[PDB]
Amino acid sequence: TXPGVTXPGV
Amino acid sequence: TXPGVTXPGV
Amino acid sequence: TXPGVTXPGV
Amino acid sequence: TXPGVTXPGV
DNA sequence: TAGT
DNA sequence: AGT
DNA sequence: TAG
DNA sequence: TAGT
DNA sequence: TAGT
DNA sequence: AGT
DNA sequence: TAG
DNA sequence: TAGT
Repeated sequence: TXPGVTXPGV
Repeated sequence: TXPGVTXPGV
Repeated sequence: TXPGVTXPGV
Repeated sequence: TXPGVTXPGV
């Protein structure tokens, strides 16, 4: 996720 | 930092 | 730091 | 001393 | 007293 | 002086 | 009473 | 935010 | 450096 | 850590 | 070469 | 599978 907590997605 | 981006500190 | 130049940390 | 713990002296 |  |  |  |  |  |  |  |  995020970053942070990529995306999703990418 | 955070986490993220601990604290600081700890 | 150190001392000298505490820790880090403490 | 040092610095630290200048020189001495200077 | 000097002088990180 | 030495996130 | 930092050295 | 810390602790010679 | 410690510490999602 | 966060199909 | 995250912060 | 993915991409601070």
